[PDB]
Amino acid sequence: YLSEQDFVSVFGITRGQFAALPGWKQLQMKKEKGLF
Repeated sequence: YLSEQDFVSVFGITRGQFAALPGWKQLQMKKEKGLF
């Protein structure tokens, strides 16, 4: 619910590194910005 760049600003990572991180850590971060 935030542009891939705005995401990087809020997430503190890159689109590249995120796509490399485990699918769980990915979904975890998405949900964490929400409420887990």
